[PDB]
Amino acid sequence: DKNIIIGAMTALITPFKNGKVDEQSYARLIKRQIENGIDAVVPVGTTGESATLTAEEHRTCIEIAVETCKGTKVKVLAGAGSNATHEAVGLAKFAKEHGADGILSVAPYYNKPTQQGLYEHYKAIAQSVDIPVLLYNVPGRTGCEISTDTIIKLFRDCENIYGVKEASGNIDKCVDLLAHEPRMMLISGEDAINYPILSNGGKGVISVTSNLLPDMISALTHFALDENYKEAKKINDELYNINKILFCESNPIPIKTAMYLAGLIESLEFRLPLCSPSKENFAKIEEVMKKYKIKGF
Amino acid sequence: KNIIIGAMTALITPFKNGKVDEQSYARLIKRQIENGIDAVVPVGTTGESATLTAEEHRTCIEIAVETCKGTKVKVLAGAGSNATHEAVGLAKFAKEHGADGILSVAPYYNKPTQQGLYEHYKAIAQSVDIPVLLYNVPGRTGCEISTDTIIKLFRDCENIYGVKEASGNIDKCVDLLAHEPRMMLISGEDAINYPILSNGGKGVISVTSNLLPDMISALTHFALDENYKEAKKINDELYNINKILFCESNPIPIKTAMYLAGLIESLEFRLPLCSPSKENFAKIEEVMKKYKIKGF
Ligand SMILES: [Mg+2]
Repeated sequence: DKNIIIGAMTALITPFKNGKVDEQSYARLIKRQIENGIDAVVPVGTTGESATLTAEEHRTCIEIAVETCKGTKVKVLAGAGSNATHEAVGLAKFAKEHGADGILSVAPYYNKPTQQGLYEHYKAIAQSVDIPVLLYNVPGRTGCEISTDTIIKLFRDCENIYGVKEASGNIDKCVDLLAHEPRMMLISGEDAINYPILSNGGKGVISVTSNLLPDMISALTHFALDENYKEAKKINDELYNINKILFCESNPIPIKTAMYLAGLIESLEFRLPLCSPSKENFAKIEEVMKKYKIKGF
Repeated sequence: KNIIIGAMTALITPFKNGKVDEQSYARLIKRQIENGIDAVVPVGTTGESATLTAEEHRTCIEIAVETCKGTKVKVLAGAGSNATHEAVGLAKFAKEHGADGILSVAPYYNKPTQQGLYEHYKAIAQSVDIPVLLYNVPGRTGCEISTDTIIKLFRDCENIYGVKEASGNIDKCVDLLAHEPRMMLISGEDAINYPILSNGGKGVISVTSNLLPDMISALTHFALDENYKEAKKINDELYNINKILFCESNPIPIKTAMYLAGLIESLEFRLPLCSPSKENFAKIEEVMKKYKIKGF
C-alpha cells in the first residue's frame, strides 16, 4: 500500500582529505557496500557528519550516492532533516530533485518541539515530496521524542511517511509501535539491538557497523527477514563487541577510526567540533577489530 | 577580561505574517532598556535562532545594536552553531555588526567530545576580539561542557569570560566558581536566578524578563549589591511565572504570555514550534494575573 525502503541499510561515513570531501573514496565506499549485500545507503546522515557539511557538499554526496547506485538494486535514502521546518522542506525537495529514492528526516534537535509541532513539522515535509519519508527518532541527540501516537498519526495521515528509524534503546516503544500499527516499517538505528528489533517485526536497519562489516549486517538482516531468527541472532551476538566499541566515543568518531585502521579510508579526518578519539579509545577500537573479518574493496 | 554581565534578556523574535516584525522587535528592545536591563541577547534560543534565516539573524542583531546605541545597554549576540566553521563565521559577523559580545551555545546534536568542545570554542575565541560567553544547556544540545573544559577555555582564551548555565545543576555552579572564581557565571534558568547570583554569579540571561523586565533587573541589581534579602524576595515572588514559562518548551510559553499581555500582536511561531495546548494557554493566562506587566 505504501512505497517503502527497507532491508539492510548503511549510514555512510563521509571521508575527508585535506578538509574536503574525498569524492572518489566516497564512491568507492558506496560500491563496497553495494557489493556486500546492502539494500540501501544513507548519505549525509548523522554518521555522515551532515551537521558540518556545506549545502553544496550535501548535494555532492547525495549525487555521488545516486550515481553509484544506478544500475543496481540499491536505493539512496538521503539524509534531509532539520530543526527548522522550512529548511527540512527545502532539503527534502533537493534530495528528491537529486534522484534520491526517499529521505531520512531526523526529529528537530535543540529547539524541542511539542508533539503537535513534530506532527506539523513532518506533515509539511511529507507534503513537499512524492517519495518515501522515514522518520528518525534519536532523543539522546535531539532532546525530543517522537511519541508512538505521533508516529502512527503521521503514518496514517501522510502517504509518504512509512516508518521510523529508532535509536532510543527502547524495545518497549518498538512493541508499542508495531502492536498498534503493524503496517509501518520499523527500522533499527542501534546496531547492538538489530536482532531484537527485527525479531519483533522490524523490516530493516540503518547501521553504523555496516560501514566496516557490510556483509555481516546484510546477512543478519536478511536472515531475520527470512525468519531465520537463530542465524540472525548468532550474527547479532557475534557483533555485540564491535557494535558497542563503535560508540566508545560519539558516533562517527569510532567508526571513522575503525575505517582508517582497516585501510578503507586514507585519512582520519573530521570536521570540528568532531575530532580524533583518545589514545585509549584508538587502541580499544583496534583491539576489538581484530576479532572480525573486515572485507576490503 | 572584558565582560558583559548584569540583567540580560533573551529577546523573543516576534513574527507578523511570517516575517520578522522589525518594528515590534525594536519596540520590545526599547521597553527592555526603559526597564533597567543591562544587555539584550538577540537571536538566542528564546529568539528562535534555529528557524531564522541568515538574513533574519543579521537583521535582528543589527536592530539590537542600533536600538541600544547611545544607551549603556549592550548587545550579546547569539552566534553558536554545531559546526565550528559556521560558529566562527557567525562570531566574526556579529563582531562586524557592532555586537558587544557573543553568546555561543555548545554544539547540539553531533555530541562532540570534551576535546572537540575545547577546539570548537578555541577556534571561535581566536576569530574575534570581543567577549565570548559559553552557553551550556545539555537538555537541548545532548552535550555537556564539563567544568574542567569551561575553566580551561576561560584560562587559555582571552575572549572567553564565562558561561550561561541552563543545566539545573547548582553543584556545577559551586564547582565552577570554587575552582575558577574569576569567571562570570550567568544564570540561564530564571527560577534559580537568585541561588546562582548568591553564589557569585554576575548576571542572568532571562526568559521571564521579556514579560517582567523591571522585576528581573531589580532582582539582579539587588543581588549584585549584596542585598540578598531583596533579591530573594523577588526570586520567590517570580517562581510561579518562572515555572509556567516552561510549561512547554521555551519560547512557546513566553510568546504566549507576551501575546496575552498585549506586548506582541500575534501568537506566531516558526515550525516546528507551535501554539501551546489549550490547557497550557489557560494556565499561563491564570499565572499572569498575579503580576504587574509594564506596558510600552
Ligand atoms: Mg546539583
